[PDB]
Amino acid sequence: QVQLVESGGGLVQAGGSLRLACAASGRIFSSDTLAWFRRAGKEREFVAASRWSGGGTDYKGRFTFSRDNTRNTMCLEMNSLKPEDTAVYYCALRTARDSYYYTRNPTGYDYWGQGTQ
Amino acid sequence: QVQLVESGGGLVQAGGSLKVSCAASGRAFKTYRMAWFRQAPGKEREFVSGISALETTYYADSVKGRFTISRDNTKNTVSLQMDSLKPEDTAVYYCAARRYGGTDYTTTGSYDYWGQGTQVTVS
Amino acid sequence: SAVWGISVYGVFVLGFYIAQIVFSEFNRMRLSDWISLRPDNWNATRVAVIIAGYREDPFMFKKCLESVRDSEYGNVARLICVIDGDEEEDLKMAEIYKQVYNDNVKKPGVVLCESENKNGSTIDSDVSKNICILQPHRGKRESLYTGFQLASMDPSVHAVVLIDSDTVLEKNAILEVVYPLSCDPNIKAVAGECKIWNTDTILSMLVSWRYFSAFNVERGAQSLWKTVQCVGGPLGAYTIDIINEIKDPWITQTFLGNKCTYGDNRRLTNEVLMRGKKIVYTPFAVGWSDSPTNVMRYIVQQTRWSKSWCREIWYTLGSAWKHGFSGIYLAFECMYQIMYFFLVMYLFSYIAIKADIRAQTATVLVSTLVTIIKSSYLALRAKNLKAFYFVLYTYVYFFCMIPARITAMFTMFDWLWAKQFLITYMWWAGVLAAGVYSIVDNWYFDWADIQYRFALVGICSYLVFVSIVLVIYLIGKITTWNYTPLQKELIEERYLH
Ligand SMILES: CC(C)CCC[C@@H](C)[C@H]1CC[C@H]2[C@@H]3CC=C4C[C@@H](OC(=O)CCC(=O)O)CC[C@]4(C)[C@H]3CC[C@]12C
Ligand SMILES: CC(=O)N[C@@H]1[C@@H](O)[C@H](O)[C@@H](CO)O[C@H]1O
Repeated sequence: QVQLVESGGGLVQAGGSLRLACAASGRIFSSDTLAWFRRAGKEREFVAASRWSGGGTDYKGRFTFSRDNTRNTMCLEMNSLKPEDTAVYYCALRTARDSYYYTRNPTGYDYWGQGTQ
Repeated sequence: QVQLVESGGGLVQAGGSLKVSCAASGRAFKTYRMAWFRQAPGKEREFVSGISALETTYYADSVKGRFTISRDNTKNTVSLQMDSLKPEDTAVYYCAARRYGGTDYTTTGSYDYWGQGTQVTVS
Repeated sequence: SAVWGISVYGVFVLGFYIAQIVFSEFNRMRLSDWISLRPDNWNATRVAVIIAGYREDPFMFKKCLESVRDSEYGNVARLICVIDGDEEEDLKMAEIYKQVYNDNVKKPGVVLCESENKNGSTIDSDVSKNICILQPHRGKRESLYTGFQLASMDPSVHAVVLIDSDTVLEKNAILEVVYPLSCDPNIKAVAGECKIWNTDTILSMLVSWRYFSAFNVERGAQSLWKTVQCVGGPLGAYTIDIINEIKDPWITQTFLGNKCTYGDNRRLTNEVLMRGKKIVYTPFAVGWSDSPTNVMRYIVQQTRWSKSWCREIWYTLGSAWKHGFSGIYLAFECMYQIMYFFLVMYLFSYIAIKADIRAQTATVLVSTLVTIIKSSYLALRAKNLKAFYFVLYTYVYFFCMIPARITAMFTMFDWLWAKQFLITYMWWAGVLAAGVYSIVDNWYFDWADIQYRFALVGICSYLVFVSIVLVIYLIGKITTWNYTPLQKELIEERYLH
């Protein structure tokens, strides 16, 4: 139903910044839960999530969540880098058809996108 | 089609009062415009007073403050009150009826119905 | 006597209308002041959406489900869908629901309203997952009780949202209807504004504008004193405590208004009112629903509504004593409408009998003037030039609602079509007879009288005005300017599939 394509990445030194963009093509009903994951040898960990309509949850003070709501495009820029934040980021979507509860468990995110870093 | 008849008049001295009435026979008298005309022996008929279906009163040549016109739909008749008569007012009075007409309400040809007329004299 | 009657009618209607406008404006201003003070992303109140329908168009049901899913409210607990039927034809709506939402569809063999245990835990076990219920076909009222029980079993929720299966909800519609509940603890129900999306019919636009004006003025004035009576479908809110308290009295009442449909919308609000709880209405919440396009269907629907109102007048008048100083406005407006109907009947009879051209012209002129003023106000408030079309509502009102009211009174006074349309046919025949008697009685021409000229000029101007308005409306049909922008999208989407 929905396809997530990720843009941005590359090799960045400890000092600097970069922007990661996740692209979608279709209708997401403006109610689905959108989250990000950092690591692929470790299990995926929660990074940040926010509803399409509004809101925002961290865990930060350094990473912020931004959307567009008109282009079906999203971005999450990262300020400053540390060696252990280098991993293959993933863009995931959670459907609200089953339930409206908000969970950080990656098993609830049925749809996933290929990483870039 | 309405037929007009006259009943009234008399021989009264100057300053007297007379009551002349006209009776019409027809189908719908409530929607007919009535008028009064007088013919002196030395001149032709002229409009003096008339009343429409909507109780509009028209007078000319001092008739505004001299004569009064009224109609009774229930009795199917029209009457013209006359007060402060003068010797020059001696003339035979003709009543007229009309159903369709325009702005002209003074000429004799505007009204398509007429009556036999009653003689009124002032002494 | 005619001059006195028309003057009294004009001044009385104008005064009552001005009072209603002032009340609605004050209510709108206080609601705007309340809204301006709320913080951003306010989702303190937890609400649940309940949808009930029967033999609904799958396209409309899917669009309603999508509109519900498009809501921006971030404190939605669950969605309750109840279908009044468990047959093969009733499964189409369940399949449509499975396409838009989860496949958690339940088909219980019993009805909660007719079961010893009315608790929702008998048919439901998990409260987090959305549930679909296919109850046995009993009626609309039974469907709502099951949704209330399903919402009541979860103590997390604090209010419920009631919508119809054909209602289209905006993104902010849910937030607006539930926001004023927390503003005043005495508020237990909130009404939502309803709009008619389809305006492709002459009757459809008239009823749409009538509904819009009604919501603006009468419901606004009632909300100013917080004594609204029309709260529920197709867009409304209810607190959990009041529905839990009054569910049993609402379902134990005897229902004979209609068969397998037409749930008791006003009776629930009357039950709330008789307990002394204030009820407000908000215009910011916008709902979209269809309207009948058939004159006969509109007539019978209005007749049913009139019978229901004539049944519940006693209850709505008795519910006003608890409010104390307030609540007298209900009796005032009821007397207003009753005297307005009686005055309309008396004026029509008088003009038919006396057949006076002078008075009829003045009456139609003043009626046209006041209707034009009302249409101008509607255009100013809605910021739309199409609100001037309300001037043609007088014809449809006179030809439909009055015979419907007579039929409603006759049915409950002290052959299926005989009791439905024969009265309307007799009323139309009587109107035609009165008109022909009036025209033949005054069949004359006299241009030497100013009053006759004035009457003819007035009636000719009225005919020219109505003719040019009809011509403009006809031109708008081909141009499709009269079409609602939301209607065009629905038409295009329907064309796509
Ligand atoms: C057989 C034919 C030749 C005769 C046809 C008769 C009708 C076309 C006319 C005659 C007199 C008119 C009526 C005169 C007065 C009124 C009251 C009016 O109601 C209000 O005043 C609403 C006030 C507001 O809220 O603005 C509704 C239209 C109505 C019935 C008019 C509708 C059109 C009528 C019936
Ligand atoms: C869906 C809805 O609310 N329908 C009501 C109807 O029950 C009531 O009889 C009528 C009386 O004005 O008003 C309508 O708005």
